[PDB]
Amino acid sequence: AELTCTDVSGLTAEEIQMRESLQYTDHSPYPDKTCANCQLYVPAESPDQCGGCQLIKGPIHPNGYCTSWVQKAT
Ligand code: SF4
Repeated sequence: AELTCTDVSGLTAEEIQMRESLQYTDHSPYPDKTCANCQLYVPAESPDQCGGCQLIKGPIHPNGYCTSWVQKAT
């Protein structure tokens, strides 16, 4: 199975609510906007693990997205 980053069981209800507010998804709807090209992403320690985010808590997929995506590209 591919890497999934939707296990929110270590988060508080309020932290989950923020993630939902921002429409976090593992599968970005946009070809050109993913967590991996967002300024707030923190890459994983292995490509076989989820990364993280400075803005929302919990596991974060590099192919994912939320509506607060902050462009890296100059
Ligand atoms: S701010 Fe949103 S798009 Fe950027 S890394 Fe975090 S979850 Fe992904």
